[PDB]
Amino acid sequence: SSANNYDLLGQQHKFENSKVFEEMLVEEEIAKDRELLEDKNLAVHQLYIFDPQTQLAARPR
Amino acid sequence: LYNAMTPAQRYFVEGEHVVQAEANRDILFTQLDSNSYLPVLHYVLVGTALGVVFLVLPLLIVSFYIVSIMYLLFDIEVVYLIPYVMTNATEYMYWVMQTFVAILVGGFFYEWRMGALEWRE
Repeated sequence: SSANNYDLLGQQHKFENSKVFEEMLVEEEIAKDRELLEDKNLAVHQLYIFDPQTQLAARPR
Repeated sequence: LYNAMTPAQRYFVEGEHVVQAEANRDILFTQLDSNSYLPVLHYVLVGTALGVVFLVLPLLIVSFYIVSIMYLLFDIEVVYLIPYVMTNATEYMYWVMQTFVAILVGGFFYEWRMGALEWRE
């Protein structure tokens, strides 16, 4: 079980480390505007529903 | 039937003939009673009585809330627009009305932009 658990752990850590810089910075902005969009009374939330993984307008509200 | 109680209201006309004529008068728009809503109330009672007669004869034998609020507010806005059309306006009354309508149109544009005017919700 320890061997297998650390195999899954290695897959996750490889996935995180292997991203390129431009993707890392884009993901930092994704996290940031996720935090800014936590308020659901914002005007833009009335406009659109945003995709969770990438906070892009997915469908109108 | 409203009846004048003082000599000044009776045009300083003396005698009891005038009081008798006023009390037993008919509601005539050319005569004392003009712009009177009392005939309208008489019409209301007549309609209610006719409805009652029909009623008793056989017995013997989120979006909706939103539209309600918007209707209330735009209705009040039109309420303010009513006195304007009732005057021969000058240029400045006109521009005040234009500012008023500009504010109303800004609210309407907010409604359109936020999708409230669309009734999908």
